[PDB]
Amino acid sequence: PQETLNGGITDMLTELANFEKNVSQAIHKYNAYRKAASVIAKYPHKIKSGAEAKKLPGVGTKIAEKIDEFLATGKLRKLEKIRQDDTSSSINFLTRVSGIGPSAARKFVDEGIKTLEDLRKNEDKLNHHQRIGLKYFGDFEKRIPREEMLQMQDIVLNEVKKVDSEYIATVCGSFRRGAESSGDMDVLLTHPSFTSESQPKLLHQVVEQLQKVHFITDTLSKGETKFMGVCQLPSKNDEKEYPHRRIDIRLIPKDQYYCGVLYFTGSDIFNKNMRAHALEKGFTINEYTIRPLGVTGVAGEPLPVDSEKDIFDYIQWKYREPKDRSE
DNA sequence: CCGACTCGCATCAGC
DNA sequence: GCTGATGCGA
DNA sequence: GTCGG
Ligand code: NA
Ligand code: NA
Ligand code: NA
Repeated sequence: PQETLNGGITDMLTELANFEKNVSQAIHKYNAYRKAASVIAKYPHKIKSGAEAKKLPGVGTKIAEKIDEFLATGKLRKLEKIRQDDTSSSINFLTRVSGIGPSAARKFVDEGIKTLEDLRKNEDKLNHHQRIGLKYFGDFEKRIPREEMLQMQDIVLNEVKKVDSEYIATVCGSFRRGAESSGDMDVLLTHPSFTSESQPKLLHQVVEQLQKVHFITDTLSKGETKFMGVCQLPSKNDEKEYPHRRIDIRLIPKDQYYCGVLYFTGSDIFNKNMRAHALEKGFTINEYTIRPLGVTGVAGEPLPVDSEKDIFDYIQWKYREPKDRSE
């Protein structure tokens, strides 16, 4: 459903969602507007009235009205007022820097810090994460074309294997489902030396390696199971430098790896469909395990999982390739 | 009418 | 010092 | 803001 179809309504709503998250700090209002704006992007019909829209799941009365004012006039008075509000402007913008959330942004704008220049004038009051968000502001808002991701995947599989032949790594996310474009790289790692009933240097030895070969240029966080940081593909000595990109590497107990792979892969709507369908078939699925729901509602022990396919067998579902996992 | 709408890591509040 | 809260991102 | 117990 193209941008000309019902794009104007959707940008409105998303603009409204941003301000609820960034200025009002009303995360559920943020997720509301988003939810409305998303189902609206599904509807294959240039919407003609708020009434029409209200028939959808997630469009309530108040949004129906906003669409009504949008449709009649071309704009929403609330947005325009918000659009040219100084503090709201600067607050909403500053959150675009990774590491600055609405609380930090609101604090910066309190003491006059409103623009990247202001941030740059004040490395002092920026934690480590925020400086990397500043540093890579432009690079981080860029998407990653699939061939770059495919290239990045080469480096990650090669060096991980080179650290140990026992590691298992899967780039998940949209990419794994076939998407011609991604916004970050989501690596799921595991070893046979790591069960849920069990070493605390398994992730550091892969992180280190990828810094030795100068793939990982920066670090936002690293612990015993999650690394978040920056990487960038090597340039041609003549051809321009690639933009730095965000990467996440996550260590998972091998007895839960294929559970996490499915979850960190499958689309949102797919994942609900399956945890909708798993319950009616008597099992419960979270990111970690699959447990059988006993008669009176009580979940039992987690059952073996050793493939993605396995989990479909438990719930009586044909395995679906990640490419066909849109919903 | 009224509550619902996950978690590992950095960092701060408080002891 | 250490525990727990809160922010952030995802 | 929206849904629903
Ligand atoms: Na952001
Ligand atoms: Na941010
Ligand atoms: Na933010």
